Amino acid sequence: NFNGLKGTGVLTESNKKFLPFQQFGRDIADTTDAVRDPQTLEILDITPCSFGGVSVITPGTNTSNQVAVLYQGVNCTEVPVAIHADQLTPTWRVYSTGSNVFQTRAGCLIGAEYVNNSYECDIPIGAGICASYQT
Amino acid sequence: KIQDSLSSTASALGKLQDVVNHNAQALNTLVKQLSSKFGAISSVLNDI
Amino acid sequence: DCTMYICGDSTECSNLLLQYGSFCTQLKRALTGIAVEQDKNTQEVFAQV
Amino acid sequence: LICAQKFKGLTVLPPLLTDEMIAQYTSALLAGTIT
Ligand SMILES: *[C@@H]1O[C@H](CO)[C@@H](O)[C@H](O)[C@H]1NC(C)=O
Ligand SMILES: *[C@@H]1O[C@H](CO)[C@@H](O)[C@H](O)[C@H]1NC(C)=O
Ligand SMILES: *[C@@H]1O[C@H](CO)[C@@H](O)[C@H](O)[C@H]1NC(C)=O
Repeated sequence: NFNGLKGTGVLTESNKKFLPFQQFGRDIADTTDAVRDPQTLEILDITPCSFGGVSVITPGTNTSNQVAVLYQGVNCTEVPVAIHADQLTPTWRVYSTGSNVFQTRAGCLIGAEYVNNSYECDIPIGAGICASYQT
Repeated sequence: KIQDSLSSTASALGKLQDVVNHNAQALNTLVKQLSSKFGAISSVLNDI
Repeated sequence: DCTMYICGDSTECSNLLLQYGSFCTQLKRALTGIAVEQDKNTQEVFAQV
Repeated sequence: LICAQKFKGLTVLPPLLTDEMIAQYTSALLAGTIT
């Protein structure tokens, strides 16, 4: 809360130089993304918290009740850090510490293993990967 | 002769070019659109 | 992302967006139709063998 | 840098068929149409 500028994000160090008559920075979308701390004269850079998408890989409900979950477009080491109470919108963080993680170009999927033979595509994952329910 | 003709001018691959331009020029107008007020006091949601 | 484009990082705007019903899930359903179809356009041209 | 200015929720999903696999379909078309 800087001089009435309420928001939410993470504050870092920035090298961009502000003239003495400037206090706020802006971008193309015309939203503030750089402020000056009103007690020192240092410049801070505002960027939002980590966000993304979640997909669920499931066979038929009658066939089984076991699933796999994909985190779209994230380096696979980002999500284990965020495993704490009142820190992730989905509350089922137990799954993140589940089965072995395989990293793909669409993000790493948890709960499914990675064989290296070839089959026909069953459930298309993305960028040349397909998941299936086998023995 | 075909290999040089393809790389001769910048309008050879025009049909595949406006396909990728129209799909990225349409995204910029979406982003720039949220700086408007639509008759409100301000375009920023928190200060209202 | 319907909920974050419109009411980004505001806690008292996302609640108001819920009263609008089923707008966001129609957009997610229409754009998933486009995305799934785009994989068929390439599976019908090159995969004739 | 504009692609990083998409903190409003505008993302781009990757295609199912990678480029190095499309070049293999085209290779088979060109190797079964000349023999
Ligand atoms: C349960 O799902 C399986 C999926 O293969 C289907 O074959 C079967 O008919 C279903 N049974 C029901 C809906 O009672
Ligand atoms: C994840 O980050 C690590 C550390 O910088 C890097 O070595 C790796 O290439 C990244 N993986 C992906 C899939 O981007
Ligand atoms: C494929 O995986 C098996 C075990 O899952 C391993 O023994 C084998 O060496 C792997 N093949 C290659 C080419 O890495």
